[PDB]
Amino acid sequence: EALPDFTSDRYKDAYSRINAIVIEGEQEAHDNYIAIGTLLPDHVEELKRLAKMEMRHKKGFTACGKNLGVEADMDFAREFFAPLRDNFQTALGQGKTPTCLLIQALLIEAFAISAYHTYIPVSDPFARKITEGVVKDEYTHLNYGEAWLKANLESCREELLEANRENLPLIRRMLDQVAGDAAVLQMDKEDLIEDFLIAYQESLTEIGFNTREITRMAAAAL
Ligand SMILES: [Fe+3]
Ligand SMILES: [Fe+3]
Repeated sequence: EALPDFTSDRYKDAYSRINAIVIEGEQEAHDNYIAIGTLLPDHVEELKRLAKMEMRHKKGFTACGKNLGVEADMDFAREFFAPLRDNFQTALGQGKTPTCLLIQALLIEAFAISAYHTYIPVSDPFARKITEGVVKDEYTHLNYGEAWLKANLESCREELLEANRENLPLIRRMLDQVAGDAAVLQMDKEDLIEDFLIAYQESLTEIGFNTREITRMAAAAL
């Protein structure tokens, strides 16, 4: 729990990768909400609003890197998201709204929430304020996904179980891949996992899944 030395070569190196992941994630989130507008034309003005929030998030996190004198490793970041991005693209192409929403509005928003929650107490004063701004918006995004999936659950149960089976392991893999750099940032991987699972389980509960269903799903991470 002691704060890192934000000025060290060790810290900056780790930050170059973690910062890039966040910046790429925010851009992809923008792109994803806009793409979901093609599937839900009647939601376009709300999705545009969510997409605009993501660009604000991206600008803020970009400024966090600049503030520490770090250059973001964007190639690393693009590779990091590729497996999940490919799955989102595949679902979009097939018109699989429930899967697109599970990927972006549940899994990724829960991952971000957990990351940002865990980062705040060990963040530098500039980044801390930016990150504290963003976490409220994550709940808005989660709530948007939750509401649509809740309203449509009975037509998409099976697809959501499939989407979870395929994509939850990818979040696990991402956590495994980021954990070393996150530890340099004084973030405990066990905190990241706990917060992610709590957020995701709470979203599934809101949508209408029962305890047994959620347990069977969280297990897919296997
Ligand atoms: Fe965001
Ligand atoms: Fe978001």
